[PDB]
Amino acid sequence: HMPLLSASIVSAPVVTSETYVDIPGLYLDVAKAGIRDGKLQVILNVPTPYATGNNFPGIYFAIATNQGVVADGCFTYSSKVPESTGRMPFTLVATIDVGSGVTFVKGQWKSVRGSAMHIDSYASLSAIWGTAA
Amino acid sequence: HMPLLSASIVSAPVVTSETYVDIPGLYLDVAKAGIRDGKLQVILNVPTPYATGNNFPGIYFAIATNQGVVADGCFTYSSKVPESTGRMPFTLVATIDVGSGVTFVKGQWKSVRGSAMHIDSYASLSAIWGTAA
Amino acid sequence: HMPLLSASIVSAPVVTSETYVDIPGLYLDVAKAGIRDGKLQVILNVPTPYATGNNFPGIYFAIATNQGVVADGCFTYSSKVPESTGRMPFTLVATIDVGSGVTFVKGQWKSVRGSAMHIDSYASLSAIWGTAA
Ligand SMILES: C[C@@H]1O[C@H](C#Cc2ccc(C(C)(C)CN)cc2)[C@@H](O)[C@H](O)[C@@H]1O
Ligand SMILES: C[C@@H]1O[C@H](C#Cc2ccc(C(C)(C)CN)cc2)[C@@H](O)[C@H](O)[C@@H]1O
Ligand SMILES: C[C@@H]1O[C@H](C#Cc2ccc(C(C)(C)CN)cc2)[C@@H](O)[C@H](O)[C@@H]1O
Repeated sequence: HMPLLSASIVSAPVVTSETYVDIPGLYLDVAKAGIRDGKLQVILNVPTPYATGNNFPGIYFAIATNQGVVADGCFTYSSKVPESTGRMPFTLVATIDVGSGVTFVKGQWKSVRGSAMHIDSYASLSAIWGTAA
Repeated sequence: HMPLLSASIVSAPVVTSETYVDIPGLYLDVAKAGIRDGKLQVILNVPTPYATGNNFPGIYFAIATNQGVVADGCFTYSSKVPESTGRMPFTLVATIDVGSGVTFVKGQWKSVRGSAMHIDSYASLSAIWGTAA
Repeated sequence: HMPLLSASIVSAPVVTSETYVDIPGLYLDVAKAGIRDGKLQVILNVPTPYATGNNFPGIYFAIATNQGVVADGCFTYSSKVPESTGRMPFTLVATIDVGSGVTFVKGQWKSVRGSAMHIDSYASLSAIWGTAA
């Protein structure tokens, strides 16, 4: 199979969430590609996000499979209410064993301290497929 | 062919530009490597840039081919005139079909709100070649 | 061999250092995997670091082999003493010739202006192995 997988978006809804929720469009269907084992290096690339809020805003991002979150991180501003919420590039890299029950990979996000989360431009979820055989 | 491509620099000129312009040295010649089809996962990695200016400075970065920009994003500061313009790591990831007429990939940049753009250390443009055959 | 290598951590010690020192756990043993030539695309992904200090704090990060640093960069805050030291995602990408004497790859860090360096969540060092043969 093509060993490179990719999904990209030019925007997402403006979301406020206390729990991880799917970023629509950042989804790789691994099972649909016939990939049932080996490893995937997965990159979640959100180069131009921002967060608005009243209390040191930010966004948690995760890579999740059907089995749940495999990796996560966040950016946060260094002011309680920034003068202007600047664009804070974010990248997350994880390697996943597909033989462990993985059928899909997706990007998720969750609010820091009740922030509104913003993706209004290019963002991507990428994967490279490696096998030992 | 080697499926890993890479170009790196330790500096660029200080540029002010209203339009995307080439970051000298961040250029992959795909055609020269004999790669005429398949997909390239391309990473533009500018880990230590800064921007100076008078109006919430920042830099737009793009991945471009001979056919134009395929992906772009930016970082911006959260103050009109930051006390000190800190280093703002930036990464951009895109996957490109080479069979669509691609002969080269390059990194580009453009000013946010008339910023001077600064790369004065390591930066890289990387690609991994994948084929379905 | 599996062409994907990966090491990840959920925390590191709090370190103050004027010199590059190893981030424990971010280490790929290339020689142990039987990889004695070709190229490695290496990604150091520290999505959620922060630095505390008195003088525009930050962290230098490097990719190093047994032969020393191959690439480095940093993030820094734009205030002398930030109100709150926010999370500053950081990614570094380098491609390395393994035939040049490389047996391991590791992530390193060093203080900016006497900062305490913080990793208290997921971080990763990843590599994809490419050969021309
Ligand atoms: C919330 C504010 O958003 C503004 C923007 C933007 C913007 C994002 C993306 C683009 C692409 C070229 C990547 C897509 N067309 C272009 C403009 C910032 O300038 C401010 O600092 C601040 O964060
Ligand atoms: C504009 C100012 O630039 C200063 C720098 C730097 C600097 C960059 C790169 C390096 C490498 C090790 C990566 C290359 N040698 C070392 C020092 C910052 O400390 C300030 O916060 C601020 O942004
Ligand atoms: C120093 C302060 O650290 C705080 C944090 C955090 C935190 C980091 C990681 C997580 C994961 C979900 C990724 C891991 N569980 C969750 C909370 C920030 O909110 C402040 O802005 C500020 O930087």
